Amino acid sequence: MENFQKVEKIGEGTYGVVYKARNKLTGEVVALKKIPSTAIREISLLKELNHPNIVKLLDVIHTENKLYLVFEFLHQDLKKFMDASALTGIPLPLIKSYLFQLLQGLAFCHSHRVLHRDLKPQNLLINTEGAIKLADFGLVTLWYRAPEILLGCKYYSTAVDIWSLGCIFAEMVTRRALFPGDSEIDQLFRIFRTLGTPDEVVWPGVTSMPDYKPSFPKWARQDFSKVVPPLDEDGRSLLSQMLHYDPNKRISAKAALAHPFFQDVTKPVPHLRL
Ligand SMILES: NC1=NC(=O)C(C2CCNC(=O)C3=NC(Br)=C[C@H]32)=N1
Repeated sequence: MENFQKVEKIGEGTYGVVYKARNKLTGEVVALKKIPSTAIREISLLKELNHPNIVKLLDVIHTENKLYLVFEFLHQDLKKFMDASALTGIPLPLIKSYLFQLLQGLAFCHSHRVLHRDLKPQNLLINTEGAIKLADFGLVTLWYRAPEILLGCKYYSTAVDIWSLGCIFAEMVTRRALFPGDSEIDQLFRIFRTLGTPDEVVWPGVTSMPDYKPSFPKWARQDFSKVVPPLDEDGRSLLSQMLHYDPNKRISAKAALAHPFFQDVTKPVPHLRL
């Protein structure tokens, strides 16, 4: 630990604060996160989870009741990049490359029985080479929370990550959060108001979910062409499948990678102001 120089606070992760540091010895620039014995094994399983689209966990330093996670340093996160392009908009070719990379990253996690659980623009990091990576794997914002989680599902699947990514995809396209809920019920009702209140017809077993209530107002599904205009039909087709109420009907990361939408995917480079 005495081997690091805090450079500046580059944010506050969900489980602790994150700083930019200079390895006092090797001089390398990294990201330090100031954070049970089960979670110590837990996060050591992460050290082996390496992929081009997953922020590298360089090291773990457990010391005097303080847990420190050393990560590879990426200057910008997606939330900050979306604000900076909020007037012009991220070019579609770039939106497509990012989604593709993230789906590749998710596909890798999910094939290893690892879920993210808390995907959001803030935990997605980008670099000048046009790459995007997943950061902050869960072990206050509900905008990207899948409906089965909101309805009390304790043993939810990897599909929750597809839901969250579908929400981020739609946000990159419209430059407005899809379902900006301010409460558990506001979030759920915002989803219901747009995709229609779920029932036994579209989601078998929903009415048996822990927090489901027959008293939920019954809204109808809205025109989907009104949800993410002016996204093309290939993209709208893919988003609709990522936003399916039924977690087992929801498109998988691997399968998503085979959708015609990525037929012309490329790897353009952003224009960051670091
Ligand atoms: N919420 C977050 N949980 C995290 O672990 C991070 C990191 C760590 C990965 N490496 C970096 O360089 C980072 N840059 C920025 Br910005 C944030 C982060 N954020």
